[PDB]
Amino acid sequence: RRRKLPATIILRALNYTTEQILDLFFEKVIFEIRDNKLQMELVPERLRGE
Amino acid sequence: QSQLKLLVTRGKEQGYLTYAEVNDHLPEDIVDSDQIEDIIQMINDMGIQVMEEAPDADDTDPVRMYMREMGTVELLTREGEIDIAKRIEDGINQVQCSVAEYPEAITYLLEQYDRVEAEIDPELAREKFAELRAQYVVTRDTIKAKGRSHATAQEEILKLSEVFKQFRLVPKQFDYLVNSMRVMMDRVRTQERLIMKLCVEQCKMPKKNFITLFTGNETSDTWFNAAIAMNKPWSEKLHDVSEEVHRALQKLQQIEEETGLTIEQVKDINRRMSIGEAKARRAKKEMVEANLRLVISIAKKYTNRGLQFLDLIQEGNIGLMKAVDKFEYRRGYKFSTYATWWIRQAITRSIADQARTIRIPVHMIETINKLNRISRQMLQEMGREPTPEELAERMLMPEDKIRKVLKIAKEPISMETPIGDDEDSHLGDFIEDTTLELPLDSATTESLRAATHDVLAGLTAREAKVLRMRFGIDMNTDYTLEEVGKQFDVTRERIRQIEAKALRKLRHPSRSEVLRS
Repeated sequence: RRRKLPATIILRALNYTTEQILDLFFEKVIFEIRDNKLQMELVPERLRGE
Repeated sequence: QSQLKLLVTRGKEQGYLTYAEVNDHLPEDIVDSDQIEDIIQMINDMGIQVMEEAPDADDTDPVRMYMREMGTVELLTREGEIDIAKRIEDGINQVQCSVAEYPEAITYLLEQYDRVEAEIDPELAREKFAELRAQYVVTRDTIKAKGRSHATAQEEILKLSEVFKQFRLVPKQFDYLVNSMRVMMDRVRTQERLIMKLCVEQCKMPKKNFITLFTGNETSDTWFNAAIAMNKPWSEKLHDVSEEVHRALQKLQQIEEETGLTIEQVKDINRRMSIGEAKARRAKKEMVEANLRLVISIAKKYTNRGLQFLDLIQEGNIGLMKAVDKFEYRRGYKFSTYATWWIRQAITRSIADQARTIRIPVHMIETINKLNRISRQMLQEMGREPTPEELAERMLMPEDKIRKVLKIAKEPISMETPIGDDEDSHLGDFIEDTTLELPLDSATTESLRAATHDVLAGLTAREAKVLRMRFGIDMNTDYTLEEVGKQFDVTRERIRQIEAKALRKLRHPSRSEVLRS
């Protein structure tokens, strides 16, 4: 019960890099750059309410 | 920006004064008991305008700030320490030699020795003090004889200085002499500053001319009459101060006769003395400054025993400050440990006395600790609590002594201690007053005065006065059978007879009878 700190600071204290931290809460989305254009790994379920 | 905008925009007005909010939204080291009152004060009472006084006022600890300046290490090595100590001894030597140059220091020490003998081997005292007196009387004659124009005569003077340097004087002696010499020099510059203040300012003589003229003899009137006979505009004013300057010169010449020294060099020797003082003092200051670490490091072990950390390390600093005074570089023993003992002694000899409210001698403190250290084993090497009789049996003291010893322990308790935890209790609030008398008691005492005053009314003059004067009432000082028998002619037995007859009269009245109880 002290002054507030970002709850990601404790994660880094547990030897977690920024990249690892992001890969523990969120779902990733890969994009590919082929044939001089931009593609996307589309997931139909994710497009709910957009 | 951040603090001001967040504070104001949020507090509007936080309804129930949500204290536990913005104190987290503040920088610097948190969990303090300093920044607290600065927030409880602003929010309420003088609202609106107070919130504009806060920002304009915003636009810490003893020990932590002590370590700050101490952070300036400047530590030393064996080479470093010896170097500093070498400068100390160098400064001290130059001072003592400057004291040796002073002939009145020798002759005074001589005069005081004759006092000592007029009432450490007594023969060894007669030995060295004679050696000094011998070199003095031989050096003295070569002064007015002027044989060897202060070349070889000077050799005997400096040899006399060496002889004086052989003496190992006491701290009070050296300080008395040096102080006396500085007081002498005070009178010197008193006369010089008098002549300067009088001639330069009052007589309108420029400082250029005064330094060009006075700097010569400074004693004889050869410069003064030459200043008056110079026929300058500032020479005519000197006539209005002739007696003052003459008086100053005569007094300065008197000093020449007191010291028996050339006035044009007393400044020089006294100068070199002051030089040595600054040097030795300086080096000693660097010493204590350098070994400052040692003080705190060892004082840490003595912490929490009726005296706080700051006080302890301060006593350790003065302990270090005394250590540096008694130490020489020409000594195989290092300073790191020698100083340590003086520091331990310094703070331990302070925690002993200036710790508890009530006084206590050192032997009391040691005996008390010894009792505890012995007691901690009796309950651990057996199984049951330490009985006072057996605990005393394990000690040289009888038992009642130990019992009285435990009556001195503890601060003791303070009055402001909560007890019943009411609203709110305090130990000192239950403490009754006994020095005062009951209003009933005071009333009865007054009624007693009236009773006796009215009872002696129903008596005769040569009986009222008798009872009154014997038992001393309404006349302060009470007298005896003789002092009353003399004032009534008939002595002793006659007055005691009447005294007993008055008592016979008071065998019926009930007033004093009930007043008795």
